[PDB]
Amino acid sequence: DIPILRGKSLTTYPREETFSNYYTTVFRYCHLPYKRREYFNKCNLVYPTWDEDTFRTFFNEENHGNWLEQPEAFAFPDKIPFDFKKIMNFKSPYTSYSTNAKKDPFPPPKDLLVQIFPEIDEYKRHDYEGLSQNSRDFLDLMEVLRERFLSNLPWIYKF
Amino acid sequence: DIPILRGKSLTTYPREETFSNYYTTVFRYCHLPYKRREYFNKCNLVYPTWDEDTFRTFFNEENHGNWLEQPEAFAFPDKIPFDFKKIMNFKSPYTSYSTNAKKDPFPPPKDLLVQIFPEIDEYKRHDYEGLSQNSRDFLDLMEVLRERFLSNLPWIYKF
Repeated sequence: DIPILRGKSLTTYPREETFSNYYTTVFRYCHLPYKRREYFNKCNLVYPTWDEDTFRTFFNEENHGNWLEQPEAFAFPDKIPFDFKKIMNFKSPYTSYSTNAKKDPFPPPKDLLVQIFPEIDEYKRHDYEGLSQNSRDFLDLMEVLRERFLSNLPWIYKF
Repeated sequence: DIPILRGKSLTTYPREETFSNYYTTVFRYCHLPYKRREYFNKCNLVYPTWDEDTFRTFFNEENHGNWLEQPEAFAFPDKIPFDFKKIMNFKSPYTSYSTNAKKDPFPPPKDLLVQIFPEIDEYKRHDYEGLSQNSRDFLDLMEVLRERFLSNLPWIYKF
């Protein structure tokens, strides 16, 4: 039920032409050519699209379990075509073996993390079973978000 | 025939929707609002439209040789509605006979004057008479423009 973003309402999505006003004001602030079709209407520079058929069929490993490898592992990171991941995330798609995660000067401490949103830390010290399955998965999502948040926080303070 | 601003060619005057683009761009750049007709037509507030009768009669002072003072002298300066002059020139219409426009410490020297636009000195020593009345009157007009130009250029230079 929770919208990713809201205005005055708590469940639905904010008003369309108010967003048109938003994008108009902002692209006139940064002095850029706004065109409304090119953000509100559909482009064709889009993500992959599937059936039920191959989606269940090809991503099942046991139908292809004779193989030395299953493509779900490497070139499909979690059912994503790999360039459709990295190009849309503005990356040169040319490793298949992304190991940039250890590039972290000063990984932030969790004692600073557990200050804000500590109820999440309570929920996994609550009956972790007693919550719905999407709930604690979203909670771990939020913890990853808070980690990235504190990670990127010093430049936000810097500027 | 020559427009005060040429367009693509010398003879042609520029195109309108190009100026609509100009207004749209500069006004969303200079952060000023813009409703379109408000800069593409006559306002309600314009200079007065005259007749033939009084415009050839009230200003013809042979009709009014009777008078102690003639109307064009003070308040109709060279056939000019006076507040239409000062308010459209953004000048206070209540002082009304100001004389401080002559003030210029370091007035524009004639040497730097006669250097720029040097054909004026020529066209005076050329056929200053047997050309059009538009010719030598426009020469005097260019003398006015050049006088303003030198008299007000160093602020542009400073800025």
